[PDB]
Amino acid sequence: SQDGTFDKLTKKEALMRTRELEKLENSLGGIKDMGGLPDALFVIDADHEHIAIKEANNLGIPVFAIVDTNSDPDGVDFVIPGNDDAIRAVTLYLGAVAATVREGRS
Amino acid sequence: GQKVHPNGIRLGIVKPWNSTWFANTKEFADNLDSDFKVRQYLTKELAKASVSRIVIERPAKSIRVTIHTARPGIVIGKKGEDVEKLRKVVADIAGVPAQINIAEVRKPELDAKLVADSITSQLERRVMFRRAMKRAVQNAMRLGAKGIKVEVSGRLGGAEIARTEWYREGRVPLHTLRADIDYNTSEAHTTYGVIGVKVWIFKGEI
RNA sequence: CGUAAAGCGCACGCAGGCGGUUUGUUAAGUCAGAUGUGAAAUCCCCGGGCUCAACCUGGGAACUGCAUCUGAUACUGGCAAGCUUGAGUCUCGUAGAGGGGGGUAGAAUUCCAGGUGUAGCGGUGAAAUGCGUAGAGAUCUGGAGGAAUACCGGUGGCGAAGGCGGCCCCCUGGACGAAGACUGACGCUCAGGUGCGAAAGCGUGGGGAGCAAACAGGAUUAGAUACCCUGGUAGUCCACGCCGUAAACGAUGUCGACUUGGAGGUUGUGCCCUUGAGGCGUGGCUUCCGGAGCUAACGCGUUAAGUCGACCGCCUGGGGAGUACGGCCGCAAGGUUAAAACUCAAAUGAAUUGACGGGGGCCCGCACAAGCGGUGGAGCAUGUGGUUUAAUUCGAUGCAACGCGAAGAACCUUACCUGGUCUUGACAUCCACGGAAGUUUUCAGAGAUGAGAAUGUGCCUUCGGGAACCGUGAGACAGGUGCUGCAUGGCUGUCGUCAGCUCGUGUUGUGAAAUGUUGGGUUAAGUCCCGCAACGAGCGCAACCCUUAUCCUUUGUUGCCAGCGGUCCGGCCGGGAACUCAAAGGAGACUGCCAGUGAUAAACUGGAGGAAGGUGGGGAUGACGUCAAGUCAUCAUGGCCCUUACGACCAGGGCUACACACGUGCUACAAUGGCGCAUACAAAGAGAAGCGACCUCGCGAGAGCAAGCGGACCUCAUAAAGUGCGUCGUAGUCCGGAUUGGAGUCUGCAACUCGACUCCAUGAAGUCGGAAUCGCUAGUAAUCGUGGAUCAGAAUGCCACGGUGAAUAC
Repeated sequence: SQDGTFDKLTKKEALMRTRELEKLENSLGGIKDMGGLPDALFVIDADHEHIAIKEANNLGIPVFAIVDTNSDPDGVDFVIPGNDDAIRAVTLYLGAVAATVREGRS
Repeated sequence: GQKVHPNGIRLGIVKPWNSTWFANTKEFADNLDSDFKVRQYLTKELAKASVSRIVIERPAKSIRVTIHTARPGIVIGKKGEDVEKLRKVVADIAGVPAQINIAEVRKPELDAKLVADSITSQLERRVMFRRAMKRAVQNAMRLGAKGIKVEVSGRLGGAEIARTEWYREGRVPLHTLRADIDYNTSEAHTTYGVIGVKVWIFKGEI
């Protein structure tokens, strides 16, 4: 797209291909540079994202969930009783988690 | 019975003709029958040589037969006595001064005549058909071959009812006319009767 | 034991089984030990003897038991005393279609009497039977009578179940709640037993409005002992007695205990600013959904089908059969209890995939509708069935066989029939001998077999032969359009150019399988977007291909002639390369632009430009599979079969037969036409053993001489409907041309069976086609000609080409 043959040979198919990059970019966004299957999983809602918890339990991945009072501690290895749908709560919450991730041995 | 021959619908598009002489109506039938005799002879007498195509062309009262084969050495032989023998008898058949050439088909598992002749030979050495077909698809997909489909048919394994059981791997776009589909067909005369082997090999999209 | 077989229809309750909690005593059950016995053999264990083994045998263990004595006292039981958490009593209220008896009220139906009024009413899919000018139906008034009780009315209530619905009174049962008091385990279940028990039915006596088995009539129908219509008796209603059953069903026995939740309904009640349509609790009954758990699954899920305990009932493959016999009950109908012989290898439950539905939703196609023209009627052509025959060769048979294989049967083709003939053969390969082959002759016969004359050496061989060809002999074989398409390949039809068919990985389910592929839009299209336990991929759709519609570039003959010059006025010539055109190469059309609607998405609707506008028109292209569809007779092919014959050669015949029936076409029935004369405008093709000008002859089919052309040059070859004149005049006619007689031409050895065409004569049937049926959505249908393949000659068929050119689609 941004380097090679994007204007080449068609306008319509080029538009088709670019919106394939919008669809594959927003669905496979963050995971595109992973290259493995990850060593942990941090979900922000346990009932809304039950599929990912079910798979990480299927594969032996530690699930870290902020459950709410409607959710279920399925196979969430590290449950956190919180609030899933408040933006203040999830920005505070992910702020703390992203704060503690970016301390490795450094 | 319903599919077009995938060589014939591509004759002006991508595939060429195996006879490329011009002739008026007086000698069109005679040239054509002379081609049936030289392909009949030259197909029978090179059964071991793994021959793919034989292309006839007639530049001004002389034939120019080109044998696309996989084993050119067994066609030529120790200093090419077999070639000069073959052009002697092709000159006997066609009645014109004959030339003859040999084009080496490298990658012989991508040529459908050689694949169908292979599977046919294995079926008349009484091996099980799923090995022959499945090995043919695997080793053909191994080298290039953007698709391949093989299809044996008829009283397979010596049954009393006839099945087909085709296999395919990759993409074989058979309604696409710019597809370079190399299709060919053989018959295996076994002790239970004829077993038909068709094989389509998709090589490229233009 | 909800649905597979299996929960009594529901209760009350005796005998039976089981029984909260504390203390004391007993010690019956229970436990421990001891003693007596439990015969021997046998089984088991450790040894011993037969050479081993079986066998025999020594000692033990065992004989799971019973009796007695000695103890233990936790549990169960007995006895005595208690205790309240089970059960029950009392006080006060609450809600209720709980029951039984009696009364009353209002709407409505029917009937009766009367007023008005007049031709229908009623009924049905349509009708008719029925009621009605003796006055119906409609309408108003008055009366009688019977049954049921609209609205409230609610997965609301009450009841053990059956069941109970206006309102009021009387007699009466239960439930639940609040606080307190009392009894003190009084409890739970229950075989036999007893009671209650819808509806229909039965008995006696009433009642009888509506409704309605039976019944009758009318229809419907092939029939209609039915459904529908019009009537209509028992019955339904009351009193008393019987019956004793139901899909008497939550297909779920009763009682008790425990085990996450949510939303309601209904009926109590306490507390707290009530300061709402308050808040917070605590009971009883009940509805829906769901968690764990259970379940074959479906589902159940604190009202369990979960986790337990007590007692009862019942089950043991389907049928026979809940039947027969017997008993008991019953007035009867029947109820209850309850087999067997024989017979089958299944019967069954739940769920899955599909198919189907006179199930539902959405959608398409000349599918219907809207139209135009046909077919079925007539004559002929051609194919088929049948019949005939010596043979009428074989194959194709709903759609998808029936001018199909066959793109062309006189002989040939030909496979069939009748005769005449041949046997290593007509067609092969390999031998051995002889001779070059070949070429013109004659006789016999239907051809090949026989009898002769020349020509024979086409090139090499210590010669014994080879190249080519022909006879002869033995073979191994050759040959088979013989059988099996249900043993096959290959090729084909068809559903259907319908939009579908799948796979990998993942997930869900025990599993068959599911998802993806479904859902909201959209599309011609599983097209495309959006969503989504799916993520992707393949075959298919689309595109790439051919053609057609516009423009540009190149080249310009044989093709073209705008501008030029003269012209025998014809592109005819010099010439011109503009134009038509030819053929090669490009441009072009993609929802590209605009407006609006739409999830700001897909897209749809409309507009501009453009030759063309939304897959522009047409074609090619036909997914996985279905029909054990077609072909063994194109070919190939497994097996079977004939191999002096089912193989081969020949002549004549047949495939063309004709009481009949069907399919597909052509020509007609006419005036939108027939005939005569003149005259205009095509496209696409074919052509050397061929197309065959010009000119002469023939009325014509054609004949003679014969140019030109292997071909944008010559020939086939004049397009015809059209138009302009004249005539015919509604007639079986100047329609129609079948049929038949005569005379011919051509092809071909040969037109008798059995060609095509011409000329003269003849001149049927037919006046628009019964039931029914078919094609077509625009250069289409309709109609008019032309060409080609097969082919010596033989098309009304097939495949192509152009001319004129519609109607209609709500």
